[PDB]
Amino acid sequence: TAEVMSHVTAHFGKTLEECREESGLSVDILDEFKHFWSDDFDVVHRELGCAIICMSNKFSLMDDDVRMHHVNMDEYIKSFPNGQVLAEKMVKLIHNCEKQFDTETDDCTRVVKVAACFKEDSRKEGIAPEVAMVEAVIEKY
Ligand SMILES: CCCCC/C=C\C=C\CCCCCCCO
Ligand SMILES: [Mg+2]
Ligand SMILES: [Mg+2]
Ligand SMILES: [Mg+2]
Repeated sequence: TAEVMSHVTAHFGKTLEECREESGLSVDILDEFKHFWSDDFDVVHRELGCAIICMSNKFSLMDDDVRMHHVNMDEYIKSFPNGQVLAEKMVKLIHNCEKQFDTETDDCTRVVKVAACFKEDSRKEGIAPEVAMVEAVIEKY
């Protein structure tokens, strides 16, 4: 659900600032991670793929093939209030998007394509949160 997705986003997003230098993700590309969910943000830059890699690796959320670690992602989602209702669905969506971009050889570009797929399928499945919702949860943990 959208509230669980806003807790995952708010928490995950905390690692954005420490990942900027190494990914090249200028503040003019993405200022706050929460804006990932805006209608006016295009999830397209290779730099943001590189940043998502950096962020993920902080929480062990990707495996050594630079794809989602399913078990660690399940446990991470379940660590939020009401996480059990999202954990299976979100792992399924990400992994279906992963399958669509398996032929992309550049890991950064691949990850940003997967992320744009995941945003669109989240919107489609009615689990994409509003930016206001992520902001409402930003001070937690
Ligand atoms: C992965 C943490 C989830 C945070 C939710 C909001 C936005 C981020 C979506 C990241 C897309 C999934 C990246 C890993 C799949 C690429 O192989
Ligand atoms: Mg770099
Ligand atoms: Mg709107
Ligand atoms: Mg690792």
